[PDB]
Amino acid sequence: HTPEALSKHFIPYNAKFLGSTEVEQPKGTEVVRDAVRKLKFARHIKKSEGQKIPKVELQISIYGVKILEPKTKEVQHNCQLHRISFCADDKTDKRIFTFICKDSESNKHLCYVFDSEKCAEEITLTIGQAFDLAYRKFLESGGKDV
Amino acid sequence: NGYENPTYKFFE
Repeated sequence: HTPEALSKHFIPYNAKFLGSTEVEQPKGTEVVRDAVRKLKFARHIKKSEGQKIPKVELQISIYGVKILEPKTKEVQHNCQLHRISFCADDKTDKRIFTFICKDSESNKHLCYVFDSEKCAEEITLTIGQAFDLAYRKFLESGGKDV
Repeated sequence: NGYENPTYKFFE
């Protein structure tokens, strides 16, 4: 969408949240594919336990990705954009998309995996655009701020 | 189709 929406507000999206899992690297196709597979395996196990995966709302902006409980609108994760190293869609499953965020708590890389019926590609592009705008602001401040 | 965040490296 426009700069202004990402820059001045946020873009909301609905998704299902398969979870997050620790990875060894901040990027890479293999890394994310191994994570998505791990979390698909876990989800399948959980479904055999009678569990649904949770629905979440994502708010994407130049400041980050907020993961909300969609009914309460209560923030469950705030992934500051400058701690997100990589975002990708899954070339062999349209609905899957992911990002890698370096954890506040632990120094570990966490890959967050999600499912969107219609918007996976669009969501991934939106986070890419956020990266682009935030980096341009960063350069224009001569490397400073937050 | 993936994107690296250029800003990341400077905040680590």
